[PDB]
This record gives sequence, structure tokens and C-alpha cells, in this order.
Amino acid sequence: GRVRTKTVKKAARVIIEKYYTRLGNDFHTNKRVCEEIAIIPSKKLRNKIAGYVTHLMKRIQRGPVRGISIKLQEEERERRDNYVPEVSALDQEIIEVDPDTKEMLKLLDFGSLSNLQVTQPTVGM
Amino acid sequence: TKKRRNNGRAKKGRGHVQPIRCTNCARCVPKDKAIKKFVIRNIVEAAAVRDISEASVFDAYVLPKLYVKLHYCVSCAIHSKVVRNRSREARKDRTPP
Amino acid sequence: MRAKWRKKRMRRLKRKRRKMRQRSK
Amino acid sequence: LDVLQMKEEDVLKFLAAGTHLGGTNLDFQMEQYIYKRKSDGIYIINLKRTWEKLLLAARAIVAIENPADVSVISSRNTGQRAVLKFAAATGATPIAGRFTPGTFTNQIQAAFREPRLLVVTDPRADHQPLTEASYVNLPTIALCNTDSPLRYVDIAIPCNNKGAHSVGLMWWMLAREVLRMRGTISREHPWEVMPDLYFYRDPEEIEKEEQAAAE
Amino acid sequence: VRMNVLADALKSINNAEKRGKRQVLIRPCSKVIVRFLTVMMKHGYIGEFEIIDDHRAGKIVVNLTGRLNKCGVISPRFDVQLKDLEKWQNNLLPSRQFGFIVLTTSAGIMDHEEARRKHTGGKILGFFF
Amino acid sequence: DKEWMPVTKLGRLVKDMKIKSLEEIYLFSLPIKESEIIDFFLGASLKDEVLKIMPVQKQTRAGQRTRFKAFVAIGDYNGHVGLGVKCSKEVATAIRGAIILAKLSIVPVRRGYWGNKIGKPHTVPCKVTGRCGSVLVRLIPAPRGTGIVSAPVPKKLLMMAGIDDCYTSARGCTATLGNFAKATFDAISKTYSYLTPDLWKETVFTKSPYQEFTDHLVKTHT
Amino acid sequence: YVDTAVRHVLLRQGVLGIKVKIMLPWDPTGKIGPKKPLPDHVSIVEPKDEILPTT
Amino acid sequence: MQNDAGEFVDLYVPRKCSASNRIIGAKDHASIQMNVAEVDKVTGRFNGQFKTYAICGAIRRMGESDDSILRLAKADGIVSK
RNA sequence: GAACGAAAGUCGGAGGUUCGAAGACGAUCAGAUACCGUCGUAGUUCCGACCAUAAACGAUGCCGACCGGCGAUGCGGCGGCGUUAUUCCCAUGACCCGCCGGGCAGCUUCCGGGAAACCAAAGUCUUUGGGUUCCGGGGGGAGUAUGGUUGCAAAGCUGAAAC
RNA sequence: UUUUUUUUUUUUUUUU
Ligand SMILES: [Mg+2]
Ligand SMILES: [Mg+2]
Ligand SMILES: [Mg+2]
Ligand SMILES: [Mg+2]
Ligand SMILES: [Mg+2]
Ligand SMILES: [Mg+2]
Ligand SMILES: [Mg+2]
Ligand SMILES: [Mg+2]
Ligand SMILES: [Mg+2]
Ligand SMILES: [Mg+2]
Ligand SMILES: [Zn+2]
Repeated sequence: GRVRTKTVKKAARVIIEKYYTRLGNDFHTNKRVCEEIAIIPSKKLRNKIAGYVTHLMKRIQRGPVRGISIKLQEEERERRDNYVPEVSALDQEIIEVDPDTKEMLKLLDFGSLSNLQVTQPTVGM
Repeated sequence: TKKRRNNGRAKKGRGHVQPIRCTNCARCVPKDKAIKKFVIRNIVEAAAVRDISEASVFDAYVLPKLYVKLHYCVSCAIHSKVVRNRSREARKDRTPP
Repeated sequence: MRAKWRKKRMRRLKRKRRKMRQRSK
Repeated sequence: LDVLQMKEEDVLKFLAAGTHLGGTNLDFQMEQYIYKRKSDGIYIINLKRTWEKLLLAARAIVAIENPADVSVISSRNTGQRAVLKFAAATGATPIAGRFTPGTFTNQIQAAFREPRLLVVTDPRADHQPLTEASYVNLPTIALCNTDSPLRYVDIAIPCNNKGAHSVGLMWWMLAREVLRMRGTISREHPWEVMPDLYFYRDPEEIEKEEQAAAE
Repeated sequence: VRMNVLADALKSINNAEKRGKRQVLIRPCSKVIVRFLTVMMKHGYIGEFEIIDDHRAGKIVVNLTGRLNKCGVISPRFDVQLKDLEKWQNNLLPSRQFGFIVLTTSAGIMDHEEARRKHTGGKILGFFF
Repeated sequence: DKEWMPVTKLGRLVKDMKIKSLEEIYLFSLPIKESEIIDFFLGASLKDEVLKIMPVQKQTRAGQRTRFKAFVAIGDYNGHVGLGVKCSKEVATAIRGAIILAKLSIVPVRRGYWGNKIGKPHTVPCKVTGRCGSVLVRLIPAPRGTGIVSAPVPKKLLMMAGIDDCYTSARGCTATLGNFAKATFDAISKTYSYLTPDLWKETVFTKSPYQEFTDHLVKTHT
Repeated sequence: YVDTAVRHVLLRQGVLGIKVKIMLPWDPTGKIGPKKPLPDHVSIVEPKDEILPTT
Repeated sequence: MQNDAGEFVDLYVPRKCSASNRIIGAKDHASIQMNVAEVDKVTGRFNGQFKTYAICGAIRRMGESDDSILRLAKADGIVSK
């Protein structure tokens, strides 16, 4: 029955969303870090929060915790927004894809630079 | 009102289907209404084939099957717990996983 | 009492009432 | 017309992402956006009529002064890279992630918006915004595939929307065409950003390993 | 089977107007049905139309305007004696100056209010508004 | 005397006074949503009636839950009515909640002539009818000096609109004031939705208040 | 928190009792209510990360 | 509607739809006022004017609007020749 | 006005396996003449006559005109120099992708309709008139009494009233 | 496998 309530998890996510720059892997320091940076009106609730946050800490080092992603990963996420390699927008400039798209590219007004040629049977799906 | 659009059976173009005599209660139910299954039951239950695989002359060449057209009616179906209740959108639904 | 067996009792009564009519015509 | 028209460089990119051919099965309202059946069942989407609808959709977004009243949606996660970076270009207020039904209706909600236009991505994967579009009188552009029907869609761009590079190409040439009507860069001049941002990234089975191979 | 073919036509336009379509077909013709649409053309509730000549009995293709809410036929074609049209004015047309009624008078197919200018009257073809 | 609680960008145009009248919203069909909106535009929709309260009874296990169902029908005598239904657990709360929902569904009412073209339009423009439930409430236009010949409840709803004269008809369950008042209300919204032979024109398409005061929306969104 | 009273009322029907309890809210000082905070209600601090990097 | 005294009493003209020619009501909250921008001549630059499209609800539901916009742009003559 | 009309019965004819009304038995219950069990007539079956009822149900009269889609399918017809069986052009088979017609059905849809369930017909309806036949008018008494009429009979058709 | 059954008159709803 370690089935801790919302208001543990409510604070423990706002623990991680404000002051991550003080927390660590350790329980017996964050049990006293929690006092200096929060308002805990109960002494069982001192332990109950602090055991959950340090149990959450071994996931934050490990994987993305969905409720809020930390300030490394936000800008870090942008890092995955602006990764620009400039090679493979396009293949070769003589594409051959379909005999049907030859009737496209001839009859729709172009120069028709790239030839198209495959053939198949018609037993599709 | 209508509990179903089928009204149970699957006589749609016809007027009369032959009844199939049920297996458990032996009440004659027309077969497009009846609950219908087909079991490929093995002739020896699989815990006891390993007895018979090791007590046989052959190199486990003998493996026979027991086919039964096993045929229920809708009263003795739920009474034997095959055809569970569903919900008002779940009556619309088709073949099991 | 079902309308089925209500029709059966009206029938059974009417047949005796019929054989009473034909008796003393 | 006739001066924004397509060139051999445009159709070189379109044919590279594989967005000229669509689904095996169509909306019936997709009659005018098809050129021919093909073996495999795949349908040859004609490309001038995509460009017809890309011609309107750029005219749609620029038509309002204030660009910050454009909300752009993606629920499925091939274009959630695209929407966040498309909005990073022009003026849009991106709603990626989950949609939270009731983003537009209840005035008691906090994260609560009232745009003047909506841009969605996959109309079958986004049924809730298209339903919510009919409540606050707002029009909706959609990047429609063949099997995607057209309830509360206005500007349908025929394409594929199941692919990765297929989707993000449309976002690239839209914003480029949108900025071309804002007056930024010519037709007869090249462009400065390159569409591999907008397209998609997979899990980096390749991306960190291509950076590990380019060590 | 196929009887009262004016009632045939005025369900085709009614089902295409409430569907909201653009142009319709009516697979038989008549000088009844040509002159009835000629009433509707002169008032302008519907657009141009064009009769495809079949050598047997043609068809009519009507470009819809989109005004119509109801185009009906009085089904047995009750005869109309005059000073009984105000009864049909209260009965059929919605307001006091909207809609028309198409009459089969002694000098052709006419209009509701054009009939009492003629002061002749005659049998009904229908109503529209 | 309170501050207006401005929200939703359509209320905020009104406190900029960059919407002239409420007609400038009825063109463009934008959803009116707060009640203080039309209370600004109307010090003439001040007349409302609590039509009927009736209790509804939820059979809960302990006792059956009475909760009251009030009706409020507001009306400008010029032609702006709306009929709201609100059910909450108490008498006073049901009416005050129904005030707001009547202010939500306020609609303009078109009034036309009987058939002479002198002036001062007085009756419904055509034969309309509305259906809500089973009731059909048919309004038939009336001569000048008829009155609103009607059942007592929907006469009162038209008496708050400004119809001088109207013939009525009603078939169905007339014993239920939930339907018979909503089916009356459905028809008098149809007076604009129904066409007319004097509106042939391809229209002009004036600009939206979102469109025209967008620069005024720039300084007021910041 | 919950101050409570019951009183008598003698009316023209018979008698009535009235009960009024009122939950006194917490300010950390005041004759409003008790100075002890609400035990469910756990509030937090603000962040102060506005300035500086290695010089 | 004007009488024989020519009197403007009638409140507003509701936005008649583009394809259906049907009246958009007041409480028909699924209406739309679409606006596609003008472009210039050879320059391909934004004219500061535009053309306004208004569509009604039952067109909007049934998918009919998408045929209606591009054909009205063709009825404008702004999408094809 | 006429013919067809399941099963159940009625009349005579052939035989008569199984099931099996009544019938008799054993249990099981306080009671069982009931379910359950065992034996078993009439019946089931075939041949010539009868009777005309059902949940004879799509509980939706029949003909027609129109108004959304897709996925199939059953029977015909045309086309698709991709296979495969006679011997290989030569025909048809066998699948494969079609388009047409009419058919039993389905999926979805705010076409609208519906009191609602639901309905592509139960839509095109107070914006009411395609043509045409049968019918209901608060529940009970009751398809009962009584008349006629048919049936060998069992019963059918037509059908009240008092209260 | 049962698991059969318990009489009577008695139930008002506006508003600030
Ligand atoms: Mg029922
Ligand atoms: Mg049957
Ligand atoms: Mg009544
Ligand atoms: Mg028989
Ligand atoms: Mg005999
Ligand atoms: Mg004999
Ligand atoms: Mg026996
Ligand atoms: Mg075939
Ligand atoms: Mg008949
Ligand atoms: Mg028992
Ligand atoms: Zn059984």
C-alpha cells in the first residue's frame, strides 16, 4: 500500500518543475533540501514526499517523465528541432517511377526531363 | 421494440430453414438462429499424448484428430457459458479475436 | 390467464352451450 | 496567374518525398483530384491541382493582417515536428500534443483561444477539431488524403499523409509560398532554409548513428 | 405506373432544391411541362433550361437558381371557378404577396394573378413559392 | 457597478465601443456567450417572465431528488426574444441561471406587413412553423387589428416580441410547456432563415469586426 | 476551523432549531481564524534564476 | 423590404450563401466568411484587397464546400483560365 | 368471384422405424395428475377427399419518380495481348482488376424524417394533394350473445348491445 | 433439485 495520494504527486511534480538545481540522487539530503524550499505542515508528509521525489529522480536521469520535461530537454528538444543536414531532400534528377506517371508528365506541361519505366501485373491488394 | 435488426436468426431472403436438433436439450432450433461452433479436439488430451508418444511402436507417426460438428441452441448456450452478454453498442459487433 | 388459454376456455364453454342448444332445439 | 506556376525544381522535390501517389481507396468527393488508377491499387494524384490548392491556401493565410490568430493542429505524430517548426516560421500559434476537447468552446477554460483560421493535418486523425470548427465559425484548411473525407474541410490539398517526408514537404512549400505573398523572397531567387527540418525525425536509429558515422 | 407527369417533374426539382444541387433532369416532357416552366422562367425563380431532343419524348435540364422551397402539383386538378381563388390564396401560398399558382385557362397556361386580369380562370396545374 | 469581466475577444470589442449595435453581430452569426453582452446593447430587453417551474424527481436510493426546472423568456418589444431553460437543485438558483440562458439564445424577430404597403410593419412575414418534440406551432399572418389569437403561453411569448397581430395553430401535446414554448421559439427564429421574393440580390459583403478593427485588436490583444 | 452553534426558534407553526457552522479560513495571523494552515493545502515557493554565467 | 412609402424598416440583410443562395440565419453558428487574397501582376506581390466568400451550414457539413470554393474561384477566374 | 395455403386435426386406403398427446407406471415434493424416468395408443409416413387458421412477421399494402457514399456478393453481358489447363494458334474453363443491369443483404452519414428506439426508407408532411386497395378510433365486456352463411365434424367468414 | 406466499385509506407546492 505505497499508493501515494495526488497531493504528494502534486507537490512532487512542482518540486521537479521549480528547483531541480538542488536535488540529487540522495534521499537523506533531499529530505532536508525539501524543508528549505517548501512548506510542509506535517512530519509524516516530510518523509512521504521525499521518498517519492528521490524515487522519481532515478527516472529523470533515465527517461522522459511526461508531466514536465526539464530545462535541458526543452532547449534540448529544440536541439532536435534545428538539426539541419543538407543532403537527402532529393534523389537522382532522372527519376523513373511509373509508366502511368509518364502520361502525367508528358501531357501535363513540362520539359519531361526524367523518364519513367516499371511494369507489373495487376493483382494488387 | 426490436432488440435486433436480424431478429436473432439469419433468414433474410428465405421463408423457411430446416431445424437442426440441438445437442444438449435436443430442442429443434433453425440453424441460422442456433449457436454454432466447430471443435478440432485432439483424441487424447495433450498431457497424456506424452504417455502415448513414448509407448508407441512408431516414431510418433500416429497423431489423429477428433472432429465434432458441435451444435448448440440459444437456451443451452448461455446455460453452458459460451455466448456472454454484451452491451447496446456491442451487439453490433462481429467475429471474436 | 393467457389470451391463448382464454380463447380455449371461451371455446370450451361455447361448445357446451352449442350442445345445449341442439339438445332442446 | 501563370507567374507562380510550377517548375522542374518544384516537381523534383515533390517526386522525391513520394507524395504524387496516394491511397488505394478514396473519398468519392476526391473525384477531381485524381489522374489515373494504377497497379498496386495506388492512385496517381495529379500535381497541378495540388498546386491549385496550394495556390489558394497561401492566399488564405496571408489574407488576414494579424498572423497570430492562426492555430495549427496535428494529433498524429508525423507532423508534430512539422507544426511546431511551421509555426516557428510564419505567425501561427501551435497546438501540438493532445487536443483537449473544449479548447474553443467553454469560456471557463484557461488555455483558451479564438483564432480566425485553423490548419489541420490529417482529417481522419483530427476529427475533434473539425467538429469543433463548426462552433466558433472558423474555416479550416486540411492536408487531405484520398481516404480522408471532407466534413468541415475547406481547402483540401491532395497528397499522402501517412508518410514521413510526404507530409512535411507540404508544410515547407506552403510557408515558402506564404512568405512569397508577404513579399520576402522572389520566385526568381532561391531559398535559405532547407526542408529536412520540417519533414520528420524517426527515433534516432539513423540520426545519432549518422552523426556517429560522420565522426 | 407513370401518371400525372407534372407531379413527376415537381418532385425532381423539389428533391434537388432541398439537396441544394445545381442542375436537374426530368425524363419526360410535355407542352404542359414546357409552359409550366415558362411560367417559372418569366418570374425568374429558376434559371435557364434546355430540352434534349429525343425522337420519342425528350428530357429537360434545368439550371437551378436556388429560390424554391416547394414546387407542388394539385393532384386531381380541381376545377377553379372565379371568386374561389382567394380561398386557394389563403390555403396554398404562404403570404399575401408571395408565390404563384398555375392555371389552365381557356386561352392557355397562365399565372395566378394574370388569370383574373384575363377574368377567365380554369383548372389548376399546381403551386410554387 | 462591477467591472465587466471582459473575455473571449467579442465582449472586448464592445468595451472598446467598436461594435455599433447588436445587429453588427447578428449579420455574422458569432456566438453570443456572456449575458452582460446583450445587457449592454439592450436596456429594452428588460422584460422577462418566469414561465413555469416544475419539479423533476430523480429516484435516488435514499430519497427522491427534487430539483427545480425554471423557464425564462426575455423580450424586446421591438423584436429581440429568447427563451431559456435551466434546471438546478433550488427555486432561486433555477431562475437566475435561466436569466443567463435566455440572454444566450436571444434572436431577432422579423416583422412584416399583412398585405398592404402603407407603413409600420406589424405581423409575421409569412406562414412559418416550428417543431420541438411533437408540437407544430404554425404562425399565420393576420390583418391589421387582429390581435395575437393564440393559446395563453405562446401569445405571451409573442406579446414580448412586438407582434401586434398573428394567427396561430397548435397540434400535439399542448399540455407540456417545455415543448410548446420551445416550438414557438423555433419558428420565430425561422422568420429570417426562410427566404422571400425581395432578396434576390447578390449581396455586398461588408467587412467583419474582426476584419476591420484588427489593428484595434492588435493593441487590445496586447 | 469549524466554529459551530445551535439555537432555538419558537414560531407560529411550532419550534425550529437552526445550525450554523462556519469554516474559519487560515491567515497566518489574524482574528479571521486559526493561525494553523490547512493540512491538505500545501503551497510552494517561487523561482529566482534571473541572472549570471561564469564571468 | 420597402413599402409603398419606400420605408426602410427591415433590420439587416442576412448573409446569403454563395453556392446554395440560401439564407444564413442568426443562430446558424456553422456559417463561414472565407476570404482569399488578391495578388498583383507580374510582380506577384500582395494587393491590399481581396474577395469574400460566404457559405452556409448544410453545404459545409456534406463536404459540398470544397467543390464550391474552387469553382467560385473559377467563377471568379482566379484559379484557372 | 376464384385458385394456392406450414404444422394441427377429420374421412376412407397401404404399413407401423424412431419420436410420441392422451393412457399406465417410478421418483421429486406438503401436494404432481408437472418438469425428470420407463412402456406406450392416436398421430407422425405414403395415396386420393376435407378443413383455411399462425408471431402465415419486414409484426413495415403494391406499382412508379427522385434524393449520399463505400465494401462485397449471387445470376447474366461487355472489356482488361498478367498467369494457368487440351496440343499450341483456335475457342471456353480457373482466378485477377473492372464498368453495366436488376437481387438478397450490409457499413457509415445531421439528406431529412422519428414521441423515441430507429429508418435510405418509417425521407421528399402544417413549405400538408403520384395513382390505388384493405382497414384502426380509450381500455373491458368480445370476435362473446344472436342472426344468416359455409364445414362430415373440429371450426371458419360476417358481427352487436346492455352494463 | 425446492427457494411457495403477506390484507389498506394513506404522495401539497409560489417566490426576490
Ligand atoms: Mg418497449
Ligand atoms: Mg416463417
Ligand atoms: Mg391536451
Ligand atoms: Mg400437412
Ligand atoms: Mg368417418
Ligand atoms: Mg374401411
Ligand atoms: Mg418408447
Ligand atoms: Mg459475372
Ligand atoms: Mg392491395
Ligand atoms: Mg421445480
Ligand atoms: Zn439446448
